[PDB]
Amino acid sequence: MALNLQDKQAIVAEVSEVAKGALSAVVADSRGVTVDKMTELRKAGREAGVYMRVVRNTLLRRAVEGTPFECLKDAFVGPTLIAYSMEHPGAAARLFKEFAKANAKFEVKAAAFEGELIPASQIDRLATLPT
Amino acid sequence: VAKLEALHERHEEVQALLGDAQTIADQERFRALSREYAQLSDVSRCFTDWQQVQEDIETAQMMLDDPEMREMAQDELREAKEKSEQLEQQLQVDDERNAFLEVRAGTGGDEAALFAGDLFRMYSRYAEARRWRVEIMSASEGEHGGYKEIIAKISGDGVYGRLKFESGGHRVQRVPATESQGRIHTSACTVAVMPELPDAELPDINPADLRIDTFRSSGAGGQHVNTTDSAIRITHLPTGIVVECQDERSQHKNKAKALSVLGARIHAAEMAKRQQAEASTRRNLLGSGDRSDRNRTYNFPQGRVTDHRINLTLYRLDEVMEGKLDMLIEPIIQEHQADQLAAL
Amino acid sequence: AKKVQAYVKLQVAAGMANPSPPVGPALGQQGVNIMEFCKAFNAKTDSIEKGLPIPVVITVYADRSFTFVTKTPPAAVLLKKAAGIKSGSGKPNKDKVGKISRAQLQEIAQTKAADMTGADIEAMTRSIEGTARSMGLVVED
Amino acid sequence: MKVRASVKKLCRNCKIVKRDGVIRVICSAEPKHKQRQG
RNA sequence: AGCCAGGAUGUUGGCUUAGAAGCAGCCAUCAUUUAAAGAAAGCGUAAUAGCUCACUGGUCGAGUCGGCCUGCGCGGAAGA
Repeated sequence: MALNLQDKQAIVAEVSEVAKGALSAVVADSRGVTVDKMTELRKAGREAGVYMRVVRNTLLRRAVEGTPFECLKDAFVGPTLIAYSMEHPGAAARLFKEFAKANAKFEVKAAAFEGELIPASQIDRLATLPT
Repeated sequence: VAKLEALHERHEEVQALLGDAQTIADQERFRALSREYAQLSDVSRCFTDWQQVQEDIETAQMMLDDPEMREMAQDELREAKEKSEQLEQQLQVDDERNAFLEVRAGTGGDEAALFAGDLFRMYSRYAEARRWRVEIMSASEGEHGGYKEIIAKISGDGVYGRLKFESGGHRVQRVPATESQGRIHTSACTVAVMPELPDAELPDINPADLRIDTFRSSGAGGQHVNTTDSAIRITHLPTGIVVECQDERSQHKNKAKALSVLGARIHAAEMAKRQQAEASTRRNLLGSGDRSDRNRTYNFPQGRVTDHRINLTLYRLDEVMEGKLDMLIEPIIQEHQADQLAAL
Repeated sequence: AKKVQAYVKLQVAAGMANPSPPVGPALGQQGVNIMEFCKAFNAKTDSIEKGLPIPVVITVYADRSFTFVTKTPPAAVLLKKAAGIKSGSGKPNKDKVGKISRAQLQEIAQTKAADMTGADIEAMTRSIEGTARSMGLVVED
Repeated sequence: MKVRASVKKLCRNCKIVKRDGVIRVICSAEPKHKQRQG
């Protein structure tokens, strides 16, 4: 990690993820273990792929600069780190619902679960996604 | 082979010792316990393999006198020899350095002397059969018998590991080449084998533990001698030796003589220590050959050469005198290695 | 109700018998019955094949019930035995292993995929390839 | 504490203090790194 | 710089298959997951277990860090 050559390099990869993505989920594992992601990222690679690259760079001046053009409503996501869980293959897939089940087992804090964009709304839990 | 029976019950005993929760507390025991297992398990496997093969033979031995079952016998007998030959090398597995070979005439006078001549020949011939080397450094003649006393220097590999079992008096019964008559006599030749240990030397002083004192020299002179610390004393803490010196006027000329004498002291005492220890070792290794402190008998009229350490006798003496004692010394080593396992 | 409070990993050379000597003190770590462990152990030797030292997952509970989860055989023994080679490495300037077909590596990787996970299956083959690199094992198609 | 003429850090928990002009080394990890003078 | 997590999977990786499991004289500096993690910096065990640091995320939010050239100092410094 030298400078904006590589910092924005992550931002370039980030813009590619928004290029095909529509919907997102909230998650905050501030106690997250390897074993946690050794299944949850394995489940991603089994469900529909490794497209869900868990980005915990929720800084308002970092990740938000990555996409002020698309999904503008992500402003107040800055504090209390939330990973933009994008859904590329199949808009509105069951990716939110599977971490919702993990929300019951071990996701102590769900970073204020409210349902991300494309209802273009809030708080009401989006379980009505075409599975 | 009965000694190998002790071997298998020792294997059983490993099952009891190795497996106890509190035995691991003793790093001493546990390490040494594991040392045994390394030798134990391999040679136990060796012996248990032997157990099967052996019993197989006797059941199919005198069974119905059929030569077809003898072919089954033929198979396993060839296996048994080659099998135990491998088992023998495992057991024969330290000291392999060069060694001094001392053989000196005992009781029998001139015939005693003459026989050593023939005896020295067999080891030198044995060496040539293995291409080690041989070089003598001292020799005494019995005026008509070759060697009265000869100290050889055998240079090779695994020398002491083979010639270790020659320590003792050798008794020979034969018609002596000095008898006017045609009588039969008994002569003795003592054989000694000691390992060539390195004879390194110390730095001779190592000036860090040398309590050096100085004082007003005691003796004649004048005003000078009354006020001059020209006498030195060197005290060596590891040995506790004291050397006083007051010869020259200068302390340094006097310290010169002091260091010189202390040099001699420790050097010479350490050599005398080793010298006394070697003769100690030697007299408890040679044994005053007086017809009765034997280990092997070379009987010429009957052509037999027997060994009394394992009570084994052989009726093939000519090849032994022609230096082919490899055969003989192999069973001696085998028997001692059998007792080497039951030594702990 | 007692999951991660007592963990130990065992299982050594599977071609042996009752684990009293080599495993004994490790079992005494919780007061576990060595024979009860042996009932799980011997049922695991006969589970696939004997002659392959494997690492097992043992988690003894308060009520003496321990969960045994065996793993895949390590590549060290597999590449050594299945390829029939005995070279190894450690002397890179003098000693190394000859070549071994990639499908051979992949067949072993097929096995370990099923056990050892990740995201990319070809990377799993690359995992035993990494093993191959340090040990001196040369991989070729 | 060891009294010497040269006092270097020994670990990642060593700390250089200058009490009364005497450079003194405290270490709250292993009480053997404690030094003085120099 | 503090304060919250991870710091692992193949791998007790081939010492001379009894042993140094990121840890003595043993090799090479592999491959995944990625917001991240060295087949490694120490302690402890025959070994493990156990606890840290690199590196990496949120947090509060501004200058901080290590070298180089030199002026003047401090310790190194105890006698009748």
